[PDB]
Amino acid sequence: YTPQQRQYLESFIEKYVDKTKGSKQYTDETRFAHANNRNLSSFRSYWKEMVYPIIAERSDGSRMWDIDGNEYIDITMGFGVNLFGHHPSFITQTVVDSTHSALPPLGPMSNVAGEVADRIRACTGVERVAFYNSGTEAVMVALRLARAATGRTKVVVFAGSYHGTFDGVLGVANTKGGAEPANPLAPGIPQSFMNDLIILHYNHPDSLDVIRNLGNELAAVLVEPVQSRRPDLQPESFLKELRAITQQSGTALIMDEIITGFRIGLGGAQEWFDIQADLVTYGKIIGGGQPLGIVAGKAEFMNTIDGGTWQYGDDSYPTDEAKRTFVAGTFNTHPLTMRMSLAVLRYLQAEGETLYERLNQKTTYLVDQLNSYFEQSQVPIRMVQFGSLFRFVSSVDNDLFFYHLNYKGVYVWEGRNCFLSTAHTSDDIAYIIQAVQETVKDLRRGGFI
Amino acid sequence: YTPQQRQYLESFIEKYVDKTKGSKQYTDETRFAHANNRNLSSFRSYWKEMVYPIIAERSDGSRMWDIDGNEYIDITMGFGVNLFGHHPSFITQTVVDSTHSALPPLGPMSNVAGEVADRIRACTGVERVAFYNSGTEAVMVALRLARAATGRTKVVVFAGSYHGTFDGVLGVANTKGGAEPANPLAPGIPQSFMNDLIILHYNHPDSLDVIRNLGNELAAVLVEPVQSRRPDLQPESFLKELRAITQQSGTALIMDEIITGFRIGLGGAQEWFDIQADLVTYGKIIGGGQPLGIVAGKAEFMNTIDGGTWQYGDDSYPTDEAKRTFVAGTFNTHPLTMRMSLAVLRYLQAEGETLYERLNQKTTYLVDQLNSYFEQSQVPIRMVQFGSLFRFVSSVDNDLFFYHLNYKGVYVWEGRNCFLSTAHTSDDIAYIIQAVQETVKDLRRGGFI
Ligand SMILES: *Cc1c(COP(=O)(O)O)cnc(C)c1O
Ligand SMILES: *Cc1c(COP(=O)(O)O)cnc(C)c1O
Repeated sequence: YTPQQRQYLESFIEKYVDKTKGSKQYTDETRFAHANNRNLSSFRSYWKEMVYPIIAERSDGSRMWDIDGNEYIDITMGFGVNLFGHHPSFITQTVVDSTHSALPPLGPMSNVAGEVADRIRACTGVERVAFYNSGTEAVMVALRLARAATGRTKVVVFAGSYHGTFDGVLGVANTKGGAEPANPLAPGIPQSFMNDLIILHYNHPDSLDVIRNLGNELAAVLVEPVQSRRPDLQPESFLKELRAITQQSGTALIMDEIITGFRIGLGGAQEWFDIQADLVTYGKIIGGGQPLGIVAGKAEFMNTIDGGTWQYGDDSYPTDEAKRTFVAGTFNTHPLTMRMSLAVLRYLQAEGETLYERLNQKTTYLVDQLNSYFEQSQVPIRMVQFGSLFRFVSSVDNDLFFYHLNYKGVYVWEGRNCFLSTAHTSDDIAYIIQAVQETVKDLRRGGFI
Repeated sequence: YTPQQRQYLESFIEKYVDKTKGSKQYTDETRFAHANNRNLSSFRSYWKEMVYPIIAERSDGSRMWDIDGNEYIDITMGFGVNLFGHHPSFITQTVVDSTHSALPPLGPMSNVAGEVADRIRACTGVERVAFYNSGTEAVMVALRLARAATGRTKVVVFAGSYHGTFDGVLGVANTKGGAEPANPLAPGIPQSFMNDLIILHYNHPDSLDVIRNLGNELAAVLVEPVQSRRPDLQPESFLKELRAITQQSGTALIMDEIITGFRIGLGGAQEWFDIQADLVTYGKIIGGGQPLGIVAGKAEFMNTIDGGTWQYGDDSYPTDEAKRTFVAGTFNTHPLTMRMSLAVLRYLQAEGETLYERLNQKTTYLVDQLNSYFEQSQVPIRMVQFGSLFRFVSSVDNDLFFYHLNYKGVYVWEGRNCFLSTAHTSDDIAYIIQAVQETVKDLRRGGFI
């Protein structure tokens, strides 16, 4: 740092820590007892004094309040969960109803999950629907179903995708590239968990050749249709060709829609690109704020959950029993979660396409205004977008930029996926725009352009 | 079947189906759209007309009502989640509080997880606590932490244990026993996920020899201290030796307390056997009815989550950073879940040891009564027990026996782990005994002894 930059940083740190001193003290006091990876976010030794997560006390609509009483316009929105803002009326009413109703328990099967599955079919075109406890679990199950249905083991995923924390997806590409096995992402992940994993470049044509030439050996291609980390990469022709290749080879095309599902539109990315996957994973929005992961798709693959359907009154039996895999789960189809998922689906189906048109348009406005400002002021920042997911792209110190946004009342978690919600008003969008402009001005004054 | 047995079975199926015809119809009408392995429970082609799960509509205390309006004394209790029965007052109050408080959102870190971790440390003696979304996730993380801390890969589990649905624990012992690699439990689980897994006999003294002769090669021994499947096997000496062995070899002892934790007593199986593991997994009870899985244990192993603890005001830093692994999770430390967990811990800590003494004594009474009845009536059935967990062991057709119990209004899920709760009354226990005795008398009269 130049002296001018050092002087600015020291003054900013003092004001930042004073504003969020309670989050700092809570983090330091609980760090040992409560082990959490997020207590390392953007750690650097020379500014370790402002390296701590923001601790929340309250939320409502587009707003979050921290334990220092600071108010934020929230563009984290529960990592993408809170499409409708915090505590939408129909979610709150669902919880209120559950306190008065002698809610059925875990143990017996759910009396609501059937209608949830029906409405997911109506919204998305999937054939069969299964319920688990996180997006991570849903991805793990989806891979198992593809392998069980096909009798194969090898799976392709794309570099820069995120698919949860199942060890079988936690790899990085081989030194030699191609169809060679992955290496572990981190300590504690054994090489054996990488032997059936292949990581390829997304939207590189030669990846389509590797997959084509791998052919009948691949149990699945697992794709994040729009990768959250690069919202602007929307490779329709790559995805359509991937669909044609895997269909011909009998390989499961698994689309990870844990973010794009129920966000870009009611039918998710499948509907946006008009591509029907074999298996899809859903999560985040679809639980209504409750934890949820879903695997859904074509019977040819989903039959490995129950061995396939059959009827009463005849001699039918599960015809896919020889390919049925092992699945389970204590908290599957939780009674409150199923009622919240039902409330989300009821609301989305009643509100119709205009909900998404208005929300996507509101995000396009935010992205367009900021990109014009960056161009007008010659700032090396750019907004990228897919629907109501958006991100900042910059060569300025990203960590320093986001500390300013958070300081100015715009809450951005460390992973930096940003979302608008149906609860974000015109006033809120203007506030975000102003906070970004003041941040550019401040960093310019500090010598950080 | 003899004609006596055949006619009895035909009559039983007719009355069973008539009593639960709504659950049959709901299962039939939702089977395709809602894919769920539990729909295959106790399938046999010759009695398929009564093959369907019970669909629940209501619950309260020790009771559950199905969608036909039939009332049950529930001894499934959420697969062991519901230590206090359904809707204990302090849990309902937590849900009520959450609807009028503007709960903090997902996104920012939790303002309550510190106290939850502190109380778990006070209850169990663990040093550090981390929160994930299912017991399955907790076990998967715990294995990763042990592998990261030790730099080793191979893990021992014991046959007949259950540790969730992470593919890395879903194996059967090698056809040659001993220290050979496991094989997949089911289709869809690749052999690569088995190569770092070893499956040994539980409580056989030679299993400790095989572990001994493996030396420093094991990242961990994962043990279900009492296996849910065999509650009577409580091998204290075997566990004490297993602790001493792994301690000397620097191998992680991971105790899976997802069932025994907070059930046998406040400190779990660790407190019952007076053994301190390196890592422990909790789940089920500790979420208060919300989904939850926890990995906790000694800093030497838990430090792989955040790199180890540090302080503001000095030059300290994460000192285990080279061994830090990868963990994440959208729904970690969910605001409602953390508050329910806090409510469970506060209630347990206030109520004290007599809560467990009464509940364990109640279960012992039920077990002793039934075993006395079986002995006096010369019936080949026995009860086994660990605390408030109990199971039936019988050479009589188990599925037929349990169809009778369910028909008589005692709810037993297909997995047959049974539980009492603090809500089971004197009337409830007597009705459970009566249902079992009538079941034996009906079966004897039908020719099934
Ligand atoms: C968040 C996410 C996951 C993992 O979901 P969890 O519920 O956090 O396990 C997987 N895939 C994608 C695309 C996601 O955005
Ligand atoms: C239920 C259970 C698990 C898995 O827990 P889920 O929350 O269902 O994933 C793991 N281990 C043991 C001992 C259990 O009883």
